[PDB]
This record gives sequence, C-alpha cells and structure tokens, in this order.
Amino acid sequence: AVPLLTKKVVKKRVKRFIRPQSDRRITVKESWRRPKGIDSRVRRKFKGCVLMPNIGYGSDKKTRHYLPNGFKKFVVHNASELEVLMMHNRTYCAEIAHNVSTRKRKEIVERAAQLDVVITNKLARL
Amino acid sequence: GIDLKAGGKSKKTKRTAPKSDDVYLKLLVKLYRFLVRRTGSKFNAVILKRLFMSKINKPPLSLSRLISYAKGKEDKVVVIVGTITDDVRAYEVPALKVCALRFTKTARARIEKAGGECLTFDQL
Amino acid sequence: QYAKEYEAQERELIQLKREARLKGGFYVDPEAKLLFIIRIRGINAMAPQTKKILQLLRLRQIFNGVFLKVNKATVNMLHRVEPYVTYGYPNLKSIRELIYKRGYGKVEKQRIALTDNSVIEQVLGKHGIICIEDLVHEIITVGPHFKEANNFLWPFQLKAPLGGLKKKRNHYVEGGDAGNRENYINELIRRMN
Amino acid sequence: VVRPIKKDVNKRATLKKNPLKNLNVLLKLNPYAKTARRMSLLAEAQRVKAKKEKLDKKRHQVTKEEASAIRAAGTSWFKTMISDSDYTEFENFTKWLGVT
Amino acid sequence: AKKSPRNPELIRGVGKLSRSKMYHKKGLWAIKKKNGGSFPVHKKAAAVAPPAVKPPKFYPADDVAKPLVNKHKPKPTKLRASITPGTVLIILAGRFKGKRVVFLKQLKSGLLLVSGPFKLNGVPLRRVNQAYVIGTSTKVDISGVNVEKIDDKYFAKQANVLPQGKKDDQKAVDEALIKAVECVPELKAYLSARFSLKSCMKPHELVF
RNA sequence: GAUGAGUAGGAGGGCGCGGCGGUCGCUGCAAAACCUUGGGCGCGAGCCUGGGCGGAGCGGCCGUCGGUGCAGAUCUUGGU
RNA sequence: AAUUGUCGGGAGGGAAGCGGAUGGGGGCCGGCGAUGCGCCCCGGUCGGAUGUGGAACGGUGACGAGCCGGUCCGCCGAUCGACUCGGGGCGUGGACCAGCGUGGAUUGGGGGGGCGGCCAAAGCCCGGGCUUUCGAUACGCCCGUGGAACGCCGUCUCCUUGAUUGUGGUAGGCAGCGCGCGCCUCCGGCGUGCUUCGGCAUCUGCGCGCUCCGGACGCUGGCCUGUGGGCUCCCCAUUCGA
Ligand SMILES: [K+]
Ligand SMILES: [K+]
Ligand SMILES: [K+]
Ligand SMILES: [K+]
Ligand SMILES: [K+]
Ligand SMILES: [K+]
Ligand SMILES: [Mg+2]
Ligand SMILES: [Mg+2]
Ligand SMILES: [Mg+2]
Ligand SMILES: [Mg+2]
Repeated sequence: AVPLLTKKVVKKRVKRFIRPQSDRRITVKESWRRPKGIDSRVRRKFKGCVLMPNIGYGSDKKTRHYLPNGFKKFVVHNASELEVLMMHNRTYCAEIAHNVSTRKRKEIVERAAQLDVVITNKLARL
Repeated sequence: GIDLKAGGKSKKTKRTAPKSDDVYLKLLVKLYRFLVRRTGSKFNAVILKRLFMSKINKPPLSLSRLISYAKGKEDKVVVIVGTITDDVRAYEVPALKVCALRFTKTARARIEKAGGECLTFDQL
Repeated sequence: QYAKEYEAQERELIQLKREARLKGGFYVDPEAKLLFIIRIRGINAMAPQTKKILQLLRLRQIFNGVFLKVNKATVNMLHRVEPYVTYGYPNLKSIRELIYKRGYGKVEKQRIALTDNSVIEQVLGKHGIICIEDLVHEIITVGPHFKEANNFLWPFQLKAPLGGLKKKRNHYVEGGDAGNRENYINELIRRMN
Repeated sequence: VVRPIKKDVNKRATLKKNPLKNLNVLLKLNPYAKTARRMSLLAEAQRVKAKKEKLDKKRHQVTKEEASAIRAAGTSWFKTMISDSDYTEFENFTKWLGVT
Repeated sequence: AKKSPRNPELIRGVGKLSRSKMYHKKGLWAIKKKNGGSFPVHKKAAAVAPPAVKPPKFYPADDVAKPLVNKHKPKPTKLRASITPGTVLIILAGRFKGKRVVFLKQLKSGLLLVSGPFKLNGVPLRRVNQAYVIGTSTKVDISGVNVEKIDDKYFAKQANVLPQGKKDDQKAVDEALIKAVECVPELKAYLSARFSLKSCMKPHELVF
C-alpha cells in the first residue's frame, strides 16, 4: 500500500514533559502535573528549569496522529473488524489488539494480506 | 506587545446553535441556516436567531393578544417563534393563518374551528 | 498627471525661493500639511492620557507608523505624547515606498495586502480613488478625502531600525530620537522600511 | 428565490510581492511606471552619450544681465549671512570682547 | 517576415519604444487601410478532441491531488566570464583535485568539457562542474582543436574496460592541444604540476 | 483576517477509576494484574502495541450513576 | 515499591540530581527502505452482440398502464476481450541522503551611472584690473554668460553577491509585451492626430506565443540486509542555563 500522506511529519518536540522533581522523589511519578505552588519556579517559568507543555507545541493538523510509516492506527480485534479498512488502506493501518490469540492473529493477518491492509504488529505471537 | 484588550478578542457570548436536543428543532435550524445563507432575508435571519433562544426567551402568546394584533391583517400569516395558548377571555375567533413552534390543544381546536390553519415553520 | 504635478511643484518652490532672494526679501515655505509618526517606546508602564492618545493615533505597538494631517487639534494631541514618538515631514519617495511595500488596506475591519487596485477601489471608489497612485496622491496632497483614505490604511508595521537608534529617552534636539525631527524623518523611514 | 450559487469565494490569499523589486507587480499596480522607467533610462543614456562625445551644447537658461543681477543678489545675501554684530551694547565687556 | 526585432529591450521586460511608436512600426494602420478600415477577424483555433481512452482497470478509493501549475521554466546554466575557450582551470575537488586543465567548451547540460591534456597530467576528456573549478588568467589557443562530435552523450553510461575508440579520440584531440601548448614556454611544466597552498598563502588574496 | 502573561477566582472541552441499562467483542492456540535501556501516538491528562511472567477472566462504544484521581495534613496503618 | 547482595557497563579534585544542544558508546527498528507499471510477440485458461427465448427483479410513474433497465441461463452468428496466468522484447519507474542549475519570498552586503539644490556651492585654474605684507614676501577684492575637477544633501536608475525558506495543489487568470493578419533597400524606414520638436495609452482589434506575471521546479550522484540509515530508548562527556 502506498500511503496517501505527502507532507513531511514535523515534530515540534520529541522529548517527554516529565513532572518536576519526579527524579528526586520516588513517590512522585513522571506523568505530567502542572505545579500550583505559589513560589514554584517551574510554574513561574524561570529559565533553565523544567518546561511546561502548552498548546503552542501542537502538531500540524495534516500530519497529526500519523505513524512514521505514513498511515494512521486502527485497532482491530478480529477479522470482521478488519474489513472496515477495505476502502481506507491508503490512510489507515491496522494494529491487532494485544489480547488477541495467535490462532485469530493468523486469520487476521491472512485477511489483511488479501485486503492489502498494513498490519503494524503482524509478527506478534509467531 | 500590542495595546489591545484581551488581545483583540471578543468577550461577548451569544447563542450560535440551539441548546436543545430536539431533532425536529435541529432540522428546522438546518432549514433556516440554508435559507439565511442563500437568501439574505432579514426575516429569515431573525427566525434563525430566535430558533436558538432558551425557553424564557421564547415566551408564549395568548390567543386574545394574537387576535388583537392580527386585527386588520387577517390576510397575512402571523408568525411567532414560540407557543400559542388559548384565552377563555376571547369570545370571537376570526379565520387566521398562524405559524408557531407549538399550539396548545384548546388553541389549535379553536383556530381550526374558526376556519384558520395552524402551520409549522417548514410549511411557512 | 500626478508625476507631472509633483515635478511642477518642486520647480515652482525652487523658483519662488530664487525670486525671493533676487528681490532681496524672504519666502516663507508653506507649513507641512502632513506628518508621519512612529512609536519609539514600548507599552510598559503607560500613563492614562498618553495611552489614550496613542490609541487615538492608532499606534498600539512599538515602531508602528501612521500618517497624520497637520491640525491644531492633532498637533496639540501629538504634543502630549512627544516623548513616546518621533515624527517629521515624509517625502514623496517615503510615502510611495511605505504604501507600496507595507501598505495594507482595511476592508470590513480586516487587514488585506494591496496586491491589486481592486482592493483600493472596493473601499474608496465613491471618492474617486481607484488605484495605488490615486491613494498616494491623496495622502501626499491631503486631498478632500484624506481622512477616509488614511483610515483605510492599516497602521504600518515597520521593522526595527536598520542602523539602530541614538537615544530614545531624549528629544531629537538634544541628540535623542523623540520629537519632531522635521525633514530628517525620511532617512529614518529608509532605515525602518 | 435563492441567489445564484457561488463556487469561487474560497480563493487562496495571493502572496504579497514588493512592487519595488519585481517589475510585473509594479506595472500591475501602476502601468505608468513602465513609461517612467523607459523615459528615465533613455534620458540617462542620452546624457551619458552627450558627456562621452564631448559635443554637449552651451545652454544658458538666464541671460547675461539677469545672471549678473543674480550674482550680485547672492553676494549681498552671503555678505549679510556672515555679518557680525557690533557688540556695543555690552559696555562693561567692551575691552574683553575686543571691540576697542 | 520581419528579419529584425521591432522593439529592442532596454532592460529585462521593458521595450525601448512606446505603444504609439510600436503601432506605427507594426503597420496596424496599413492593415486597417488594406482591409477597409477594419482589422481582419481570425477564427479561434479548433481544439483537438481528446482520444478515446480505454476504460480504467481499477478505480482508486481516494481522489489524488493534481499539483497546481508552475509557470516558471528553468533557463540554461550561465558560464562565468572568467572561463573562455582555452582557459586553464584548477580543479578543487574529486580525484583530480589540484590538477590544471584546459577548458574546451560548455555542454548543453551546463557542465564544462576539459582536457589535461591526458599525456601531460593524466586528465582525460572529462566533465567538471563549474562550481568546483577556478578560472585562471592563462589562455591557450584552441582554434585547431575539434570537439564538435563530443557532447553530453559522449560520457553517458550504458548500464570497467575503456574502449580503444575513446583513447584514439582523446589522442586526436590532444595532439593539437599539445601543439598549441608547446608554443608558450614553461606551459608544459605548469600543466603537469598541481596547484597547492603553501604557508602564508591566502586564497582570498591570490589573483589566479 | 487579527491575536497569545497570569496568583485568588470563574467557565469550557477532554483524560482516568468502579457499577447499572444497552450494544460490539476478546480469552487455556492464555484473561486480569505485574515486569521490561522493545516501539509508537497525543501539547497533556493518558493511550496503543512487542517481549516476559502469570493461570482465569476481561475490554471497546452510547447513555446513566458514584464512598471516582494525592507529595505533603508533627496526616492513618503497614513495611524499609 | 521502599530497601539489600551478586555479576556486567559507566562516572567521581569539598554534594548529587535537573533544563537545552551535540557527540562517544550501547540497545532497538526491515511498513528501517521499492522492484512495480505501460506497450508488443508466443503459449495456457475463463468469458464474449445492438439477435432470439426462459427465470426472477428493478428505476420512474400512482407499491396502475406506458417507457426505460440490469443479473442469470440456452441457442445462430460474430472472432473479440480479460487473467495478482507462464516465457521473451522496448520504454519507464521507488524510499532516504547529498551536490548542482534556474527561479519566487524575506534579508544583509559590494561596485557604478544620470539629474537637481547650495553664494544658481565654496574653493582651484585661465586671462583683465585694483590692493601691497613680519609666521615678511602674504592676506587679498571684482570683471568674464571664461575651464576642468570636487563636497554635502535629495532624487531616478544599472549591475553583482552571501544567508533562511517553498507554506498551497481541479485555475493558463490578472498585468505587461512579442510574431502573423501591409510594404520596403530590415543596427531601420513608410499612415492619421496632439506635442515641450525629445516624444505621446491618438488610433492599441483578432489568432498564436513569451515574462520579474493568482506560494519550487529540474538534473545528477550515493545507498538499499551492509563496518548501512534512523531513533523519541539507555549510560556517559562536553559548552550554556540551573
Ligand atoms: K519517581
Ligand atoms: K496558558
Ligand atoms: K460491555
Ligand atoms: K509495554
Ligand atoms: K460508564
Ligand atoms: K533561494
Ligand atoms: Mg505588528
Ligand atoms: Mg523613564
Ligand atoms: Mg462504592
Ligand atoms: Mg526494588
């Protein structure tokens, strides 16, 4: 399948937005939280400190959510759900759900090969 | 920097669509959106704007008041974006062409008995 | 016709000066009817009156430029904000270059580039201004419809001066940048456009 | 009653090109610029040719008598331009100022 | 048919003559007089009906985007004024970097055709990009050198062993080139020696 | 076309947890949970997925509900 | 999970950790990165009308008539078409990364030319007069429509260069201009009007074309299972911040 996307994928930032002091205290997880402290230097945006996410980092709408291969992801749990992409094989790729058994994975892979649908994880459980 | 209030953005809020989930009201809104876009009629624009409004902003009109306002204009189609209720204080009901969002059962019966008709906005 | 008129006016001024010298007297040049005003200070820590006057002049950003017809009311308004602006008497070359390179028209409160004469026509055809040269002539001569044409022009968004400034905290007379710098505004415009 | 349908309203914004650099945009905005440029170039070429040939004419815009009058007026104007005051109003500083 | 341009260009896109003089020169008045005071009307050229293309074997599910028309057409590559036939060039890159070679002509593609000569410095008939070359002030007569039959196609790959025909052609071309070179004293040694930068040699000060 | 600072505070749109009414599915050819310098998506809350372990269940979507989201409280219990 | 032992990698001149940018090393990735397409010849399979019958059915109309229509099956002619069927020819073709060319946008430089203003420059020089000095052999003044060369300011123009970048994808539009529709002796000339006597959008229409003209196109090379390419992953080092 030849992807329909033509514009190059541009990422404004590829680093994660790690929570401040999650490196310091084990009990503080990495998942982003906006500081609310009155004196927080991160909240005040002191230079040389942890950066806060904002809408300015937003990805271009034309290339948003596109995988590096040039397609968009769609999770399929069985071969029946695979036929939904029959008319969208140039824009959408299928990823088999993590809980599908190998037996059903083989059938899904065969059907997709018949339908010219890209599978991102076709080698799983083989 | 630029010396503007709120970066030049508006701070006034107005309705741009009905808050109701009535599918028929949504279809009427689509109809009058098309009419407003492709005709540029002031009447259509007013109807479209009123279709968005809340219940308290679409007060009902009594049958007696409707008769009083239609006096001398019975040949014209009277249009109200709202409900039309009956009035037991009104004795003589003339033949009226009335379009409204809803009619009470008594008001509809009296209007139809008098020889008039009750219309919806699609019919309008 | 406009180009011929400009040349004729220049020649007439030179001839009038020469004739005045020959007669042994003095010729007083007509006072400037047009000014170009550039904001040179930022928007921080603004006094109420200064801020209000700067909005009325349509100077909301540092280094924004606008034309202003010379008037007692307008001159007295500009006197109050002198420290925040610098202004002078624009050249024909200055006006033409400003309108050609950074001229944007206001249509339905939107900023549209003057890439065609139709944009000018749509707004100023009622007054007979239907082309860029007509607009330039109206601005430079301060014609009967100067107000409409000037308001039609979006405030000019000028870049930082190419060679920098001397000192914006002092009047041009003391060696600074603020105030009336009369015919020398043209070189600043060259460096700012 | 509907007005005619419109299909050419969503045109992409035309890119702004400076008329001071590219000729076609300048001519589109002001056709007379073509004639102005042509006349300017022709005049410059004619002046250069006249200078190189050294066959230039001897043109006198002003006649002899009026030229002399102009020169006299200019000389008088310069004389008054460089003139100084007598500094006689400062009696207490007459010696210091060099008047006497 | 007019054998000379009516309106010479003063600069790019501006004619020397105005619309009135162009009207006089083009003879529109003469045409109007001959036709009876009215210009002759010419019918629009009839378009060719499109060929009956056979029906497609497949129908795409998506409408592919057709690119917008680009009105700009590339122009031929320019040749620097410092490079003229017979000029000695210094190669600044590639396996022949530093070698001094003679310039013969510019090909259609814009590349420069040069020769060592091959005997003097081992550089055969070759194409060198103008961007990787320095044109010096040394010029050698090349009037007796015939390279008419050599063009951009002469170096095209047919996809290890050099054909003898190319060797013979190079010898024939280089015979006259060496004959011309021998006229200038010390030119043989100059062409047989490479260019190099020594201590305190500044490229921006050398005149070449 | 213009525009972008935000404590206290207000609001909108979304992310996540556990039930109920429906609907579409997964699972001993290996579910949940947990582990992993495997990989990817989203500005982000989070999400999808490879591999391992585990050995019996679980999830998506539309509504609707709640004892529904922790770094602090000389916070509680347990553990170190 | 906190916490601890062992093995392996790494770092360590009075904390460590952290933000941003590269690099070294490691780890991982083949939808990590293509080999198809078009036109012909040969061979193999499957079907081939607007004709004629049958089965069921549809669009519209009024879940009537009429009109129109597709699917499947059997026959007479027609001898064509298809195949992700095999072999043989010609052409063409992929992802990524570089170089180059020509151009658009934005922008910073370099080299010239024309015109005007000034004491209608000042000065300098050429001749005709007057004046006659101490830093001793000067300062000097005006007469000529006298002659070259500048200065500053303003303005109109030509050429040449480096850097960042191509957003969009149904338009031959807009503006300007060439060739043919007349001729001659073809660096040009020939007609009518207005001119400042240079020239002028005064005649300026059609067809075909060109361009600084409604946002980048073209050519070449390297590489494709490799010690290759990429990386948001991991451990470190360094510059700046903290
Ligand atoms: K942590
Ligand atoms: K914010
Ligand atoms: K369920
Ligand atoms: K995982
Ligand atoms: K729920
Ligand atoms: K470029
Ligand atoms: Mg601005
Ligand atoms: Mg101050
Ligand atoms: Mg509970
Ligand atoms: Mg642990």
